Amino acid sequence: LRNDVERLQLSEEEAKVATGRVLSLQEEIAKLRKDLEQTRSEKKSIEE
Amino acid sequence: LRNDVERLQLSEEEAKVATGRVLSLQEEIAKLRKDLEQTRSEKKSIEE
Repeated sequence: LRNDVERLQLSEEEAKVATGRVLSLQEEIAKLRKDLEQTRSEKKSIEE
Repeated sequence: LRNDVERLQLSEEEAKVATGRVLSLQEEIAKLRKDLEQTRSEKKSIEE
């Protein structure tokens, strides 16, 4: 049981790290989405 | 020790969920970057 506890703590550390990276990449995705929408609007306006 | 194992196994499940999420977010980052690049190129060509 102690060995299992140690291994799973070693796992939870990576759990927290991965959660933080997920949050960061989600924010980056949101920023990229707004940038893409703005570029699409510019392209459309140039079209008209 | 059993309580610790159960809690840390839940955290390990969170680790797996975060790994899947980070992979999906990386894929969406690539997709957004590609869409932005093509939209920029199209708008530049239309403007020219």
